[PDB]
Amino acid sequence: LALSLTADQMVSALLDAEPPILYSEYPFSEASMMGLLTNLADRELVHMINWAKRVPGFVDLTLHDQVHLLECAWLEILMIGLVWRSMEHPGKLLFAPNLLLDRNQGKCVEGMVEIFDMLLATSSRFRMMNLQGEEFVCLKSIILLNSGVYTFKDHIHRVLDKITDTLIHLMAKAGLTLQQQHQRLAQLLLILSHIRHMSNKGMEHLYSMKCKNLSDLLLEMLDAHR
Amino acid sequence: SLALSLTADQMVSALLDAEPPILYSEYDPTRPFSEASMMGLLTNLADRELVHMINWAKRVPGFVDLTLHDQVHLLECAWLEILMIGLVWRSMEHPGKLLFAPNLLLDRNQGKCVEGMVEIFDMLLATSSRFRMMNLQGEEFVCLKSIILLNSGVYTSLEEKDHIHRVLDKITDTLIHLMAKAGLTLQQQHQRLAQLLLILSHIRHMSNKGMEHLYSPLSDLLLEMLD
Amino acid sequence: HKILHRLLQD
Amino acid sequence: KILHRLLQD
Ligand SMILES: CCN(c1ccc2ccccc2c1)S(=O)(=O)[C@@H]1C[C@@H]2O[C@H]1C(c1ccc(O)cc1)=C2c1ccc(O)cc1
Ligand SMILES: CCN(c1ccc2ccccc2c1)S(=O)(=O)[C@@H]1C[C@@H]2O[C@H]1C(c1ccc(O)cc1)=C2c1ccc(O)cc1
Repeated sequence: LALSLTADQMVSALLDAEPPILYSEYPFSEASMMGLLTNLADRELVHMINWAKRVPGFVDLTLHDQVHLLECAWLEILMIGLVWRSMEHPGKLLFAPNLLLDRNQGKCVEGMVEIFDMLLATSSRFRMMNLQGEEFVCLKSIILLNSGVYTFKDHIHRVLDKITDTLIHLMAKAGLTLQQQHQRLAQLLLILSHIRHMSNKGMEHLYSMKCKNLSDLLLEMLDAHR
Repeated sequence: SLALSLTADQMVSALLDAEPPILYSEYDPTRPFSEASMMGLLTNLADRELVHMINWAKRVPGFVDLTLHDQVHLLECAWLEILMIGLVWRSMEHPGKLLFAPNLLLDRNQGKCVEGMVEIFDMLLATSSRFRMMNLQGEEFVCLKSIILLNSGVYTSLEEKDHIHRVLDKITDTLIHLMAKAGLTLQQQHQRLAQLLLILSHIRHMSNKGMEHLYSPLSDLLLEMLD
Repeated sequence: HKILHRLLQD
Repeated sequence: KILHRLLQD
């Protein structure tokens, strides 16, 4: 059913499926910083899962396959979302409308500053490229379907192709030339490698703060990466 | 810059001529594996490959236009990725096995000889299978490998970061030029381009997972790479 | 046994 | 740094 959709139907479906921007609880410490983020991320997860079911092609997968993809992609998806809504706030990360942080607050947790700077770098990259919302929702869907696909596929790959068609469709609409179209496509997809990298370093520290003392849902998302 | 002025065909030629050699391992059959000889074998191999990789990087268009500091950084970030994509490329014609060297062809089971590895082993196999399925071309492979070198560390004023982006765009133009020659439609060109670059995220993933176990039998050059 | 299972089915 | 050295030759 996803393959039969047009490019605009794909875009509208993805935009309509967008999760809400949540608020955090109302100077920081290491424990309080991690508390606000853990709470926020845990509530975001619930919405992400409902967003995922609305990604065209995702419902066609087995429960086990759906579970696999979410377990692999969830931090990437949280991160690209964070990076996206941080665009209009250069030098800052908009975790929530009432939780806007700079890299200086990032040091409150021993090792957040490394990933903080990477996240800021990504946001600045998106701002430099003038990333559009229609492009953003395509990239986020790509992350969901691609990140786990080699750790189990043809259905998934054809859906991925359809999103590529959609991305190109959006760029042609914006008035980009043929050369500018594939160049921008490549640029956007290469950033996904960085998002994977940030997620990998991110997972690495969550395992190191479970040890020693996260919700049971977060713990189960984590155990899948160890 | 020389780099900017190159046609797609001249880009391909430069990369093809710059290809490092396929090195041999020290593997002595009989031993049957220690299963910690094997890490010595792989480490010794990777260490010798690194020397060729460093000289390979110099011949990648645009790389010499960067400072020594930036060259060091790009290699520190990308070296395992580059070793990995080289491995899966020469393993393409060997289903279910990894061709570490012409005299070292290994399966999953001999993987287990080391505690971590199978996991990375399975992912490398899946990647190689993916390349086989797509029928990845040598001209496409050298493009992808160069992209890894330039991109993996570009997110860590000057600003040579822009200069790298120009070269990266050029490699993209080159990939498209190759696909258009193979009789692919514009839709197919874009789709294949996306398919190839998405694999790079998985190669980043494998490198990261690999790097983790390392940070827990190395040469002095490798020990430096592991900052 | 898996919370993610429940959230997906619901 | 060996890397810097081999890069300079
Ligand atoms: C992955 C957790 N991180 C770190 C970083 C450094 C650490 C250093 C020491 C210990 C843990 C550390 C955790 S991190 O990557 O910065 C990560 C990214 C960002 O902040 C951390 C984080 C996060 C996510 C889940 C958590 O249980 C806690 C934190 C983020 C987040 C949260 C919600 C979003 O909607 C988007 C992003
Ligand atoms: C290099 C890190 N790895 C591990 C993983 C688990 C380990 C567990 C214990 C000890 C070392 C371990 C190394 S790993 O990623 O599997 C890695 C991948 C592949 O096999 C390992 C490996 C390798 C690389 C460098 C080494 O010093 C040892 C091994 C590979 C390799 C070698 C040459 C190539 O041209 C291409 C790849």
